[PDB]
Order: sequence, then C-alpha cells, then structure tokens
Amino acid sequence: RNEGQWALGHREPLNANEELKKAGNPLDVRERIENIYAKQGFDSIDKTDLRGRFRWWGLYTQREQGYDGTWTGDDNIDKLEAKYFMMRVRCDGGALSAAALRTLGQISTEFARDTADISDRQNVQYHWIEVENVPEIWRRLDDVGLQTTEACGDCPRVVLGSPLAGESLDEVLDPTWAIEEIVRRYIGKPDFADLPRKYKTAISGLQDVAHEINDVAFIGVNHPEHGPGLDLWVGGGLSTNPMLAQRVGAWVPLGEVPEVWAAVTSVFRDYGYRRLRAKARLKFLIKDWGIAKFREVLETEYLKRPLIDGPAPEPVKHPIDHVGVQRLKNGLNAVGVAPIAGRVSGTILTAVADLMARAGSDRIRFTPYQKLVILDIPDALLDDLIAGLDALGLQSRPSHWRRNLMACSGIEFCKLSFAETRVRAQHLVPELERRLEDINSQLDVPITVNINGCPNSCARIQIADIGFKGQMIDDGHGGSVEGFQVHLGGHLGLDAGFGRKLRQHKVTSDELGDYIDRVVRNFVKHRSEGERFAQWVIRAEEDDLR
Ligand code: SRM
Ligand code: SF4
Ligand SMILES: [Cl-]
Repeated sequence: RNEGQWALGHREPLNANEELKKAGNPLDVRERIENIYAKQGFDSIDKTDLRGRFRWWGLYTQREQGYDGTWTGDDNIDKLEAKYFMMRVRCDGGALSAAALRTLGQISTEFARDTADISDRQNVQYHWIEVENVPEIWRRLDDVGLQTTEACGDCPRVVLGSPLAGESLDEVLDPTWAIEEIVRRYIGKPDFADLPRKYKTAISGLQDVAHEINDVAFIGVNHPEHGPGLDLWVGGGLSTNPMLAQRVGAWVPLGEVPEVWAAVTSVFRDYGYRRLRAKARLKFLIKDWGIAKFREVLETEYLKRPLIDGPAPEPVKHPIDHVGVQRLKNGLNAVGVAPIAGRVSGTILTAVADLMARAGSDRIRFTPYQKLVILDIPDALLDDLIAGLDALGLQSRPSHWRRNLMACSGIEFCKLSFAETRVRAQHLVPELERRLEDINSQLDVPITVNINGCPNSCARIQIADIGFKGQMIDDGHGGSVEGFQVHLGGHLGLDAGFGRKLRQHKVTSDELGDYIDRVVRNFVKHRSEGERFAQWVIRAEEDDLR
C-alpha cells in the first residue's frame, strides 16, 4: 500500500525528510561547512542543511533560552532554534586513550563553555558550539582518531560495547574486533548513509549494553558445539511506542559479525517504512513481519545462506553498570565512577586524563549508563586514583541514588522537552541521599530512577523502577506547570518488561523528591523479605504508589 519501501519500487519521497535526502548524499555538507558556513556564521546556513543534513555530522541545533514547555512544539521551531549547536562525538564501544580524553577536555573548556555530558550510548556531547569553530574541532578530534560521522541522522549511530571488553573475568569473548571492522567498512560510506531512520547497534560478550532496546544486537554466548560467539537480537526501541528486541534464534561466530550486521542494516534500508516519520523505525517492520519472516529474508535475499541455530544466554538478574573496583584478566584493576546523570566538564575530563597518567593507564571507557571506567590500574596506585577521582566528584562508591539515576538533557538545551532534567538531577541526588539516609540500611536492592524531559525516552523511561516522563500539567487552572507522568517497575534482563503507568497521576517537578521518598518508604513498609521493587509494584494498592 506504498509505505515508502525501496524494495517494492515505492521509492518516492513521502516526507520533507525523505525529500531532502534525495538531493545527494547528506554527508556532503562537510565541504559546505568548511567552505561556506564556518565563515559566514549561523545565518548563511540553508535550513535543510541546518535542520537535516548537519545531523550526519552530529550537529544538532540547541534550544534558545527563556522558552518553557508552553512553547515546545513543531510550530515554534524558528523561536526555539538558537544560534548555537550541540555537538556529539562518536565513541564506538566507549573506548578512548588518555590523549583522546585530554583532547575532549580541551575542546570543551575552549569551545563549549566547559560543557561536557556523557551520554547513555557512550558518547560525549558539547553545547554552546558555534559553526565558526567546527573545522578546528574536527582537526583536533581526528588527530586522536575521533570523528562525529553519522553520530546523528537517518543512519547508524554509535555501536555500543562492553566497557570491559577484553578484560572482564566474565565476558564470553571480546568482540571489539567486530565493532572496529563495522566502523571501518561501513561508517561514513554511501551504502548506509540513507536509512528509513536512526539505527542503533549494541555488541558485547556481556549483557551490559541494554541490548533488548537496540535495533540490532550481538550478545555473547557459548554454542555447545561451536564455542564462543554472538547471539543475534533484532527489533528494539523505546519511544512513544516501546518494544523489546527479539532473538532471531541465531549464533554468529565473531568473524561473520560485520557481515551479518551489514545484511540486517540492508534489510532495514530496503524494506523499512519511509512514509510516516513516527512509523519508520525497524521495530515496526519487525512487529508486522515477525521474526520467522525476517530471518528468511535476511538469509535468502542478502546473506544467500542459512544462519546457524543457537541458544539464548541466561538473562542476568541484576544489570551490569561496572561501577566500583574489579579485577581484570590483566591482573590489574578497573575502577568505575559515577557522576550525576553523565554531567562532567572540560576541566574534569582533562583532570581525569592527568590522573590516568599518574596511574600509568592509557584506556578509559564511557558506559551505556552515563558513567566512566578506567582500566589498567595496578594495586599500588589504586587508592591514590580513587581519592583524586573523589576530589573531582567522580565516586567509585556512590550512594544507590547517585549510582542508579539517569536523566536526559531536558529543557536546558533540548528543543523537545517540557521539563528540566540534567540540572534537576544535580540537586535531586543529594536531596535523596540525605533525605533517605534514615532508611539506607534496609536497601539491599537498588532502585533505578530515570528522568526524561519528554516522551522520546532518551533516558529510558519504561525500563526504570521509577521512570519519569516529562509533560505539561495543570493546577488551579490559572497555571499549567512542568511535571512528570510516572512509570513504575520497568526492567531489562530476566523477564524484561516495561513499567506500568498510573491512572490519574501527575508529579510536579518540585514534588519529585517528596514522591520518591513517599513511595520508597511505602516500599520498605508493605515489603516482602528479599523482594525487588519491580515485584512489589505488582501487588501494593494503587494508593501506595501515588
Ligand atoms: C544525549 C542523549 C540522552 C542522554 O543524556 O543520554 C539523547 C538526547 C537526545 N536525543 Fe536521543 N538521546 C540519547 C539516547 C536516546 C535513547 C536511548 C538509547 O539509545 O538507549 C533513546 C531511546 C531508545 C530509542 O531510540 O528507541 C532516544 C530517543 C530519541 C528520540 C526518539 C526517536 C524515535 O525513535 O521516535 C529522539 C527524537 C527523534 O529521533 O525524532 C531523539 C532525539 C534526541 C535529541 C537529539 C533531541 C532533538 O532531537 O533535538 C537529544 C539531544 C538534544 C540535546 O541538545 O542534548 N532521541 N535517545 C542520548 C544520546 C546518546 C548518543 O550518543 O546517541
Ligand atoms: S527525552 Fe526528549 S527532552 Fe530528553 S533529551 Fe531526549 S528529546 Fe530532549
Ligand atoms: Cl538519540
């Protein structure tokens, strides 16, 4: 029925988005940036470059100051669009050298007003960036192996990796090689530069990469016959319409991973919907077809061969965030630290680089939970590193609250937010820490809290014990305020399922601490012994959850 699908011959633009991509490879702008725009400034920029083609280089326009949730909407673009950019650095597998981390630090301090926030896909993002500076940055970034290619846009985003790839005592294998090949073969090249939408990938020999909600995932497992390799998952995403990615039923040896990845991405390009902008993502195609039909098309049209059947690995009970100290195959140590919802700074990143040098380490990783871990810390030097990290506010022994909270960017910089999230979190974690110290003794089990500024679910609303979806609400009728809809009891891993939404429920941004306190105290009262939060949410009365 013409859903825009390329492989049915229905190859015509059905959107303004699908139409600007018809004007040649979007990645071409790079020349127009270095030739034209970086000299004339923001006003020279074509609106189709500005609001579309820029993304293929991780340049997203940032939110003008002073506008609250009232103004958020597709109709107000010109007002909400400031003369500054968010810039997103692509860090496949989170993996950086000390030198690269220092460069990141200096870029931020000098060009981004010292803004630097670790995203929950292992990237850093800068803000307050002016086009004038973008070539200069690209040049320093490239001088340490980093790029912004396809960091935003209708194309493959960062490939996620285990923050302990190659050093974990519990990894089935180290598939870093696959991630590295995928970047080298496919990233930056025409074949996958124009997809139905954004495309998210996760590859790891641990389940530490939130795979269940990626478009495609290769997660380690021991085939009883064939040994260590990767189980293939497909069809994931959480926005307004959440859906768990599902097992293809396949085992893939490490050597064939880049190949198979290409084939899945190729099906997306050729058979993904390109009609409705909010019905374009792979999860939908997978909902319609079913896995059997998809596996068939992958094997017969693209691979020209069967995939080997394989098992699923035992879903983990608790998630793996790698926070704290752990022993490595090196014999050395890894140390994970927890900022508050990814918020650091140029000064801090540079500070960490010097601590790394003092400790003799040249490897650090960003985390899919907005955290960072440093590898190759010998025992002698461990204590000194930990203390230095604390003095910068990066705790290897954080409280539950600081450890387990995530938030998106929110109204501080984002054009689609109704509420403030990243700054709120900076005050909220401490509040919770002291306000519930009272009860901390009892909390043998962690309560994950995710604060999102709108329904897009960037900080993963539906998979938190306490998820918050920012929206506009009303009180006294002479005031519509910023507040949150509440999702309770979401989780991945064993029996992954989304959180339940509450009936007539709005929590104002001032009440977040009150509400969390209330509910968590109710949790420790009406509680079973050894019971997780997501389980107690099945049964307690609806009054106990408000
Ligand atoms: C930074 C980050 C949040 C964070 O603090 O971690 C983030 C923030 C933004 N996301 Fe994202 N998303 C981020 C992870 C995600 C995730 C989570 C994930 O991948 O695990 C999701 C949910 C999972 C998913 O994609 O299904 C997510 C779903 C969105 C949405 C919803 C899209 C959709 O499929 O309908 C938008 C909007 C869109 O694409 O149209 C989007 C849009 C955005 C934009 C670019 C807003 C915009 O379009 O103007 C945000 C950046 C604005 C700014 O100035 O900061 N981003 N966003 C994460 C970036 C990681 C990265 O390096 O790529
Ligand atoms: S969830 Fe919405 S408000 Fe938060 S960063 Fe993502 S797009 Fe912006
Ligand atoms: Cl995103």
